[PDB]
Parts: sequence; C-alpha cells; structure tokens
Amino acid sequence: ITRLGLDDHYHDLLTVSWPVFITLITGLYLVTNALFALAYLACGDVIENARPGSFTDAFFFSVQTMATIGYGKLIPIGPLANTLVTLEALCGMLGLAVAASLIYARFTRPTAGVLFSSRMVISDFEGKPTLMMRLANLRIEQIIEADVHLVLVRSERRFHDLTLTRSRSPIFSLSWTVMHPIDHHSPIYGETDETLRNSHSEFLVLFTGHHEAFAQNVHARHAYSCDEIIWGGHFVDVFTTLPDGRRALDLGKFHEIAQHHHH
Amino acid sequence: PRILNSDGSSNITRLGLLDDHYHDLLTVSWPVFITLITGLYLVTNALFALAYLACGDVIENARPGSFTDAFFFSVQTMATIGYGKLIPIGPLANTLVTLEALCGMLGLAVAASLIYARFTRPTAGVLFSSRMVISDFEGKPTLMMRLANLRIEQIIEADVHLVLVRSEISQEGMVFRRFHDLTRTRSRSPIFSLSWTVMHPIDHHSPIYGETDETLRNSHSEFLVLFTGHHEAFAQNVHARHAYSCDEIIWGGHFVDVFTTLPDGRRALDLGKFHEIAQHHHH
Ligand SMILES: [K+]
Ligand SMILES: [K+]
Ligand SMILES: [K+]
Ligand SMILES: [K+]
Repeated sequence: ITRLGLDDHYHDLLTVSWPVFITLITGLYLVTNALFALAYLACGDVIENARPGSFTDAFFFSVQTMATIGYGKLIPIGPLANTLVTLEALCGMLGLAVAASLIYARFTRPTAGVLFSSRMVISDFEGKPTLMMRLANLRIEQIIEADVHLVLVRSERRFHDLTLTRSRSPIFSLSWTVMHPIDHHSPIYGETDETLRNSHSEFLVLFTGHHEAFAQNVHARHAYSCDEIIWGGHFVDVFTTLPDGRRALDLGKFHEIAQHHHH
Repeated sequence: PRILNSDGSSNITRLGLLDDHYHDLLTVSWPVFITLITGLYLVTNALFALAYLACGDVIENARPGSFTDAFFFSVQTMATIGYGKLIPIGPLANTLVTLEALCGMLGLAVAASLIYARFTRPTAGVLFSSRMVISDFEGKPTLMMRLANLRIEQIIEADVHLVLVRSEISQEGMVFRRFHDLTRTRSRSPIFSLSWTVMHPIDHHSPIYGETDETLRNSHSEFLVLFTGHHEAFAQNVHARHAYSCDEIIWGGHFVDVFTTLPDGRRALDLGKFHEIAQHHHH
C-alpha cells in the first residue's frame, strides 16, 4: 500500500544493508580525516616530513593519528598540531565506539532456529475437530518459555486469536504440535473449506521464546492460507525408535501428512 | 491546567529534593556528555604530565620542566599513537607508561559502554491521533483513539493500554486521583503495520458509563495511552506514550477513513487524514 506521509538515523543505520553500512562508515571516516588534514594544513607547515601545503601528506598523517598507528615518519610540530593531535585522538575513540556500538547491534541479531510445518490440518482429536500445525527446533540449544500465538485473519479485515490447547511450552526442544480445538466458540466453528475461502481467511502463527544459545529472546512468523490446510490430515509421527532401542527425531517427515481417499 | 502533557509526560512541578552518576551520564545532553568526557580526558593527561615531570627529565626530546611537552607525550601515550619523537627514559617513565596505557584502556571501555548505552535507543515510529472520540459502534457508545506506524518495518505483538485518570472521593469522603484500566475491544494486535483504531466500549462496566463531557471535566478526567511492541526494524522492544484531556474528546466524532484509492485503482494509506474527524451539527 502507498504511504502518503538525518531524520531517523539510529533506525536507518541498523536497517541499511551491510555493504551500505560499511560505506556510510568508510565515508564518515575518510571525510573526518579530510577535515583534520585541512586543519593541520591551516596551521602552516605543522607536520614534519610532509610536503608543504600538500593535502595528501596531512591526510595519511591524520589517518595514522586518529588510527593511532604512529609510524613516526610524520610527527606534529609545536602546540597547534599537538593539540589537533590530542582532539583528533579523542575522535578516533569516540569514532570507534559508536562504530562498534552499531556493529554490535546489527550483528547480534539472533534468529530462532524454528521450522514451521508447511501445511496445517483439521482432523479429529479428543473427539473435537481440531486445527493443527507444528514447529520444530532446528538446533540443540533449547528454547525456554516458548509460546505460540495462533491468529486467524479474515474479511468481515478482522483478527481472531484462536484458543490453543497449549499456548506456551515451558521447554521447547524438539517438536511441538500446536492445536486449536474447533468447538462452539471457535471463530471457525462450523466453517468449511469453501466458507473459509469465501472469507479469504488466512492464518498467522507467532512464535517467541528465550533462546539458551543466545541468552536473548527470538521470534518467528509464518502464515497459511485455506489452500494450505489439509482437511482430515494427520501429521506423520516424526519420532522413531532406532535399532538401538533409543528414541530419535526424523525431520525428514516433518511436513508429511496422512490422509484417506475414497471416490 | 492539564495534569498530563500530550507527551505522556506529567505536567507537574516537583519539590523537596557524583551522587547519581550513571543516570546523569546517560541523561545529560550529547554536547554535555562529550564535554564531561573531553574534560575527564584532558584532566587525566594533565595528571600524567605532572607525574612524568615529577620524576625529573624523564621524557626524551621534551624541554626540561615543560608541562606542555609531557602533556602531548602523555596524550600520545594514553592514546597509543606512538610517534616516537618523545620516548620514556628509565624504569620510572616506563612504569607510568605501563599504568597510563592501562588507563587509556580502562578509559576507552567506560567511554564506549556509555556511548553504546546512550546511543542504542530505538524509538517506536508510532503516531497517535491528536484527538479521541465517543460515538456509537456496534450499538454501544464507544471511546476511540487511533495509532499509525510511521515506518515500513512492522511491529509484532504490539499492544495498547488505555488509562482513565480522574479524581474521585472515597466513601470516607476522600479525594484522590484514581487510574482505571479501560477494557478494550482489542488490547493487542499481533501484527501492527499501518493503522489501528483502539476502542473502549462504554458499557455498564465502563468507569465512564453514563459519564459526560461536563461530568468528565468536573472529575478532571484524563486519558493515558501506552503502546508497546516488538520492532522488527531494531529487533528490540519499543514503547510510546500519549495523553488526552476531556478537551480533546470529540463526542459523536467518527475518524475519517484513512484508507484511500489513488488514481491507479491502487490501495493507499493517507496519513494526511489521520487526525481528521467527522461530526454532525444541529439547527
Ligand atoms: K596504537
Ligand atoms: K587501540
Ligand atoms: K602506535
Ligand atoms: K612509532
């Protein structure tokens, strides 16, 4: 949709692509050394072993000054240079820190290793026709206090928050089948493939939890369409018992769904 | 005189108040912060120059006794620039050179900690409607206000609070400001991206049931709005505040549909009319 309506720097800095970010920084960096060279130059021949007036001699000097490399070939002369050498060194620090702050922020974006089942199903469970889909954790580290939100979307556009058998799993480690008993209170009570489509119904799934791996929260999203609900489907058990009498988890069949056919 | 600024901020004059450093360091303005740091930095080199000087002529290629020669020296020492023209001499300088370098590190880290802290503040891009309304919806007179997300990145698990704040008298005849948490049709929106009209059905349970412009005003009633949610842009939480007065509720107002069709046949959200409110008039 067409939105009718610098200024938002911290956001843009984080949002912008990695390449763009590196440029914006290289730019700010090249530029400030360019201002510091114009300073050293503006004091007269204040740098030693730099050609008189030569901007490029003061640039490389300022670089190894803000950058504290300090080769020694080009040193400052007097109180003037030695005071732009003092401030400029402060700017390198102030410079670096902000960089690292942003570098840390954009970098430390943790991602849930969560895999969503490609389809949903509606089949009977505990007597009631129940809407189901399932999640699986792609990593070893466990997600504590996971919890899922199952939201229906349809035209009437309205959001309905579908009640779940289990809204939150205190320890999500392997797999988790989420379930919405369709009882007389379900927004989709007596609904049907046809009726569902007519309303343009979609399904939003929201996952979050604490990730032990990162020691921070994570979030995952996914959305299904009527198209993607298998009426009467049952998710294939994804847990085996190997030769060795041990239990195992086969994600190979994570999106497998069983169904019965006749005429 | 309003009790709560449009801000969310409370409009009230307080009274009767290195002691709170971490707070002040974060709170102070950016310019003041840079000064406080430039000050601490200039000062410590000034103490290290008085040290090198206090050992005798311990720096090479520095004029004897000259404080300024040891200042620059100490600068390029704490700062590790290391030109080399002025080097330390003996065990004394070379041991203030060892500690002073430790301080540059300890110095830089704290700086960065604070720099990171003050800098890493995400802001919700949320826009609050300038006014509220009370008009019929689904039969019931319903209190409404609306929010818009000024960015593209969506806010997930947004959720909103609508707080009445007004003066009441206890049964023991006692006047105080109470806050009421107004029940919303929708308290949370799982995905907030464009616009959102928040609604409090005024039913027989509403703290403002049967209330009216006049009665509202007598009680000094105000409305606090609190918004929070996860911002996909920052990958962190955000929060927004705002507050209205009775003055700012339009009875019988309806918010102008803010969803347009441009000349493309294309669907557009026009924030231009975000605070537009329609109203009937009499005689
Ligand atoms: K260095
Ligand atoms: K360094
Ligand atoms: K160096
Ligand atoms: K050197």
